[PDB]
Amino acid sequence: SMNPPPPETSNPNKPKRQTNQLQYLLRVVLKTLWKHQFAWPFQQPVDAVKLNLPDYYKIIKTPMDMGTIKKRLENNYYWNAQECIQDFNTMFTNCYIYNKPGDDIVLMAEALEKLFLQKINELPTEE
Ligand SMILES: CCN1C(=O)c2cccc3c(S(=O)(=O)N4CCCC4)ccc1c23
Repeated sequence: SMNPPPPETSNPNKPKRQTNQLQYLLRVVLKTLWKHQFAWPFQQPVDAVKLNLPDYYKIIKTPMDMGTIKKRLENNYYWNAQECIQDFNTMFTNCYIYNKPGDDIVLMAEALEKLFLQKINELPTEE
């Protein structure tokens, strides 16, 4: 039983920008989701060894999680808000792929995804 290396949070050869929207994605969007009662399963990479989900990384090949997202934001990893929104989308999609409608974890993800969409419906203007 082996977890893979977690996604990178720094990369010196990737272009980065400090954007008004990206600051909002950390200050408001991430930080708010993080405090939700259903946030905890998503706050770190899936440890398939601890959770005894040995088939997880047999199935999920582009893992993502809010802890990785938060580190990427704090580390100025992204060029634009769409890159970071894509990571959120990968996180939710992975959960929907591995699990089935009605599972507790899927109900948690559905609730978080709706809050996430509410929060990104309106982003600060790329002044
Ligand atoms: C979001 C990533 N991710 C999955 O795809 C997934 C599948 C089955 C269980 C779990 C757990 S758990 O065991 O702590 N759990 C919390 C609620 C249900 C059970 C935490 C995080 C998980 C899973």
